[PDB]
Amino acid sequence: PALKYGIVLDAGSSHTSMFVYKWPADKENDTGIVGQHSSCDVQGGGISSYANDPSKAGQSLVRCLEQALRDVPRDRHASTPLYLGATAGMRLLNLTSPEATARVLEAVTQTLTQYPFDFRGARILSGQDEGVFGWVTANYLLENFIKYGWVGRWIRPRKGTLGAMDLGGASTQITFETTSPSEDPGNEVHLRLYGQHYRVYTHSFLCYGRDQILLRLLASALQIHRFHPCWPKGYSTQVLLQEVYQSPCTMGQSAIVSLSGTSNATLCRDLVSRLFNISSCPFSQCSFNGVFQPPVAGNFIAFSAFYYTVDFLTTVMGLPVGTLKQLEEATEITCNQTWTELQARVPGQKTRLADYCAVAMFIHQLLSRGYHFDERSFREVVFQKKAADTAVGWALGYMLNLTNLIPADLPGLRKGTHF
Ligand SMILES: Nc1nc2c(ncn2[C@@H]2O[C@H](COP(=O)(O)OP(=O)(O)NP(=O)(O)O)[C@@H](O)[C@H]2O)c(=O)[nH]1
Ligand SMILES: [Mg+2]
Repeated sequence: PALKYGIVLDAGSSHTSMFVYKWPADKENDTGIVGQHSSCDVQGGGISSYANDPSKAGQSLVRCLEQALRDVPRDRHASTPLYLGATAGMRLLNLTSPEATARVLEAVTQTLTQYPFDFRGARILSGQDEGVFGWVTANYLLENFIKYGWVGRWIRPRKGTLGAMDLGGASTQITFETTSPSEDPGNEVHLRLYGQHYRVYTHSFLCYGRDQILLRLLASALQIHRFHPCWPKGYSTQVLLQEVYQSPCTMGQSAIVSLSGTSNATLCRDLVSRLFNISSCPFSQCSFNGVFQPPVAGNFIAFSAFYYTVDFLTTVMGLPVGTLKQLEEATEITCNQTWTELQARVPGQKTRLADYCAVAMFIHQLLSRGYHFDERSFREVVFQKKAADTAVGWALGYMLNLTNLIPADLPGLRKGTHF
């Protein structure tokens, strides 16, 4: 059939990626119909890394945009919407300097507006937006919003949805369908998709993203130990304190200090447990830091750094992660490697290598102590980054919303036969 296109730039804290989506022009309202056509990863940091040089943020996008000009056929350029949405890197810069933030949005805007696409704006997503649009992505791709059954015999309970857990660079999101009463309006989400109501919980923990957790652990390690128990014995580095303390995430804790690893799983576990304040709950029950959260229920997909970390544990370390107990053993085993041990298991590039013990430990604690998974509910979590050929993230659901492609109700209401 005739095909339509749309483009999303996911301007995250640590990277920008460009996704081109495509769909049939006359069957564009079907769930699962939109899928990924192509993508491009911008080189270097995310747009917020250019706060002191905002025109470089715009120019960073140029190669991917040239690829978009080749990927979308010329005759459709002018009618292809293009959107940029930015996450916790831009949220954190907006705490630091609303002016620098606005100059970075202005530079990316000026670059984008001179391409021939229907450029529809650069915006900073709220934490709720980022969590919910990821849940829409996952569930749309896997066709969970289809009403299964036939007239006189609908499946009951209605088809379950898949919960979403996103471990980004600067924040982490959890979002799931719940039957529990809502006790905090900032967590409450009601969706009308294809004639049905989904009652959803969402929360974004700013500063609980992977790179921000590593910075807090580094600060905390320097304060309490003057060595890093999560780092492998024999690894060390020259740490620039200004970088540690400038983040809004750490500055609540002279120029260069040497820091070495000790391969101490038990002390690493204790350093990480300080990240989670479970000391009080103004609600009937909480995740952590006083945040309302109903009991986790149903299947979940854990993507982005959940996936990258688990893939290292399984593929590189050779260790199972099928139960929380296995995940915990995998983490101890990893944390107890010397730097020479660890490097010997990775023959290719070592960037990130010293950090897997800390991130795995954070992940095990986040799921068990923070979100209150147990062995029974954890069984229903899968680690994946792709569904039906499309990368899992908030970009697709953002696109679907802004291009108005998921209807609140089916046309003519399917003659009321779903009532
Ligand atoms: N181990 C590993 N980490 C990766 C890989 N690719 C990206 N990362 C890291 O994993 C974390 C998550 O990446 P990503 O989801 O792209 O983050 P983001 O969208 O830029 N951040 P945010 O959503 O918080 O604004 C970051 O700290 C990033 O650097 C990979 O292949 N392996
Ligand atoms: Mg992200």
